[PDB]
Amino acid sequence: PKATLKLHILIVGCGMGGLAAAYCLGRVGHKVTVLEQATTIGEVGAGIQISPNVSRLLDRWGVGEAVRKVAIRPEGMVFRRYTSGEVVGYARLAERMEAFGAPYYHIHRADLFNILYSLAAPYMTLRLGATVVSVDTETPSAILATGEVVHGDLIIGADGVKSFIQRVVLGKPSSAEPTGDAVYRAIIPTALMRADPELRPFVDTPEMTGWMGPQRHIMAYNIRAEEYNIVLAHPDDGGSADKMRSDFADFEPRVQKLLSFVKSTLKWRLMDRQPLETWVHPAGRVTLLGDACHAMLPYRAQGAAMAIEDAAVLGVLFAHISDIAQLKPLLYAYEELRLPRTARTQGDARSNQKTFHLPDGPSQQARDDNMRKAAQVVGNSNQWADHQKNQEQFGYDAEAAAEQWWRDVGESRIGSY
Amino acid sequence: KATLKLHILIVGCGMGGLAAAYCLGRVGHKVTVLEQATTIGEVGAGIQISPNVSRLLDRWGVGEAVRKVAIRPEGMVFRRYTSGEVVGYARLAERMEAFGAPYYHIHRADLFNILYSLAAPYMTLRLGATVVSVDTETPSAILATGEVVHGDLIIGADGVKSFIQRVVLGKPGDAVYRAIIPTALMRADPELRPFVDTPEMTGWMGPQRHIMAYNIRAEEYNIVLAHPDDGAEGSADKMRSDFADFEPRVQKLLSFVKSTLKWRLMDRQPLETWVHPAGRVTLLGDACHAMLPYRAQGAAMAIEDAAVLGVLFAHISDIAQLKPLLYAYEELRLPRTARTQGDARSNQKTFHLPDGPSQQARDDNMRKAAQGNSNQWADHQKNQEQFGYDAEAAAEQWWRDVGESRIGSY
Ligand SMILES: Cc1cc2nc3c(=O)[nH]c(=O)nc-3n(C[C@H](O)[C@H](O)[C@H](O)COP(=O)(O)OP(=O)(O)OC[C@H]3O[C@@H](n4cnc5c(N)ncnc54)[C@H](O)[C@@H]3O)c2cc1C
Ligand SMILES: Cc1cc2nc3c(=O)[nH]c(=O)nc-3n(C[C@H](O)[C@H](O)[C@H](O)COP(=O)(O)OP(=O)(O)OC[C@H]3O[C@@H](n4cnc5c(N)ncnc54)[C@H](O)[C@@H]3O)c2cc1C
Ligand SMILES: [Cl-]
Ligand SMILES: [Cl-]
Repeated sequence: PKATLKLHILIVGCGMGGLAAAYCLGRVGHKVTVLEQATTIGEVGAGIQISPNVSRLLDRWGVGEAVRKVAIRPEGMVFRRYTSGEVVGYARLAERMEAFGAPYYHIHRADLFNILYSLAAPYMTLRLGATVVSVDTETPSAILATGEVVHGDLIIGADGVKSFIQRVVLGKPSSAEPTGDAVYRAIIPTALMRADPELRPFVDTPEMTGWMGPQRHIMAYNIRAEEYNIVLAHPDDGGSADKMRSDFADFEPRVQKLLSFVKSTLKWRLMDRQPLETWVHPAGRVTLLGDACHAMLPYRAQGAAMAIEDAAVLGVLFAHISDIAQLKPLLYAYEELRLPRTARTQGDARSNQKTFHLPDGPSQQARDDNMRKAAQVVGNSNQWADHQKNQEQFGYDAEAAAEQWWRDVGESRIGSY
Repeated sequence: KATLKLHILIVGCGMGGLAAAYCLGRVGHKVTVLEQATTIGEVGAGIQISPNVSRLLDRWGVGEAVRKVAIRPEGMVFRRYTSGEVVGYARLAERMEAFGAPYYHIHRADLFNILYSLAAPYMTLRLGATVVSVDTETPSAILATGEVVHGDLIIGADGVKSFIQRVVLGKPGDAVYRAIIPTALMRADPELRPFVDTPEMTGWMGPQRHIMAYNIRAEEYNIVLAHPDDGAEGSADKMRSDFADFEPRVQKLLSFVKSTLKWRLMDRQPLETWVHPAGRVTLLGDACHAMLPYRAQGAAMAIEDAAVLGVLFAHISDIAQLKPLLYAYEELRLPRTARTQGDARSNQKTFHLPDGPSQQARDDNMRKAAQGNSNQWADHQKNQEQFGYDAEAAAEQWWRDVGESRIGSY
């Protein structure tokens, strides 16, 4: 599976999107340069959830063992009432998720980044301290803040929620905007939890726990043997750990204990964007991936999934390029394959903002009832207990989708050019 | 309360008998229970009590007592025999409380005592009273001593080897080991402690055999091992030998068993009728729908049987209505119990598959919680049908729709 025509591909951004794109495109014969503005690389000190649609790909790419060594395999997702901790919903993870062909893991962002870096490294010329400030959309070329011109055949903006390349693609200022929500992000020692009989079960029976309250919710889960991840969503108004404790003072007693263990916290503002009208610059030499085109509320835990899926689709499509005339149509095929899914996913995250943050009242009572009975789509419910939603999200195979597309459509539409 | 107060003879003081005595007594009928044993009580074993049952116990005012002694399991977990690999999960806990009452694990004796407390003020219990013959016309039950006991109606709650069933009908390969082990021994082993600390119904499935196990009290873990009966206190040695191929955690659990009850399981096709044609004798519980215990609903069906009898017989005002009421009882109960017996049969097959295509397909169905060859308790429809059922509501619905005008015409 190699491309007849080898491109020089410029990837702006060395987050997880960038890494995965460098691996996926490099391994099919393309030359890859990654231009990163920061003078270091790595992920922040926090947990991430990786669903089967992602871990299917990690397994396929030969890093399943590394994932398995560091990551935690939760048994279930448990939703609880803020004041008491009363369980109002369960969605089975574990073998219920493995039925889609790979596990549902909880992992430290740094461990995941390091694993992706191990795949990308031989495929990418990484340039750090390289801030793209302009683009020649015709050639194309990426122009650094120093004035250095970097020539290639194609530019991928994997440059995140403050993407410059999004601005290039749309030909004007354009941004993800604040949502009115922020999170505190914290890791605490599992050792402190194991020492308390009420908190030990949260370590010894790994689950994704969600406490839902008026305008606020907490998600918490083990991410390494020594570390438990906590994320607290709350109204953004503009003693960091102190203000967090204060903001969640009405949550149940076990929550108060967990928060008493937090020494410090990242404050993080949550951005969101309406879906873009296009991911392709009209001249057909620049496109986007990851948060640069589908930044979403994190309440569906699929943003990195979508970035990595985006990369996997690019890899499959661009293994088939044999002529420069096919480049622009391939970018539109990428957009066609990815825009609807990512937009739906952004949508489900927005639905969960509402569901998770309901004030006490009729809606909240109905939500809790739906969650107890695991209501099926055949202030709403537990998406992860819905078999159809699970099939659509977690049963998806990015590589298979793009190959199916090539066979059915791409071959006859692009394949002769 | 009933306009016409009957004298009702109940043969058997197992759980069916007790529930019938309570349900019939409280609506005005006089009740005599004839039990052949000179004591009453239950065997040393666990039972699972589903929402269809615990809804009724709650309604009858013993919910707090039940809650005090019961364990509330989180889930039901099915595992492969060789490895212990989890191949299926069905959520219990709040998933089951969505049907209006909890799914409990409880010691048979604790449940029996609670039923006894309900029935006791309503019944005259006669122990050492073995019914050996019946006058189906009068009717009367005649004891082994020759004493004749008169009443208006006889209910056979006299178990799997019911004599009254033989009266009513007018004509003449699996076993389990049952054990309890101390939770202390499990708590002491880091591999086994989770089974105590996270209460589940665990089922290990293998060729021709399966094990079910669950906590029933603070100190006690219930274990039941189904296996081919080649045809009673059993040998714990033979049990261990029969399950020597099961996963190492199971070997540990069985190494803790000091003794075992050996118990033969009988499965019966549904009866053609539960009413003697003269309309003075009927059946309840294992006396009419003894099933393989693989669906954990035998006592549920007996208690439901009783609850429907109570509702129907609150309405009797004339002796002419008695026979039609027994047929109404049968009409309301026979199809559900037969379906239930059927689900237990289907589980025999599912649980006992040899390794092969079927077993692989079963495991796939169980992982994904297919909505047979799967985990019935993870199926929403089957759950609604079995556990969402309210015996008293069904019978009142029936009264409103049909019974008032149909039994009104006697
Ligand atoms: C609280 C929270 C929880 C989340 N939980 C989950 C979850 O459980 N599961 C999940 O799948 N996703 C999750 N996500 C989403 C996930 O974090 C992101 O979608 C993903 O990390 C985005 O990766 P990316 O590579 O597109 O962007 P980024 O990680 O933003 O990387 C972009 C990179 O581009 C560089 N760059 C920017 N501009 C320039 C420029 N002009 N020149 C050069 N380089 C530039 C940046 O410096 C950065 O290194 C979560 C997000 C949040 C905030
Ligand atoms: C291994 C196993 C596990 C089970 N697990 C479950 C479970 O999880 N959930 C569930 O709901 N059910 C379960 N069951 C089923 C349940 O135990 C039975 O369905 C129920 O106990 C039957 O009650 P009964 O009162 O109809 O009959 P029995 O309990 O058999 O009582 C009949 C009584 O009548 C007496 N008697 C008999 N003949 C006469 C006579 N001629 N005169 C007077 N008295 C007489 C007997 O001595 C006895 O006392 C299980 C059964 C088994 C074997
Ligand atoms: Cl996300
Ligand atoms: Cl049973």
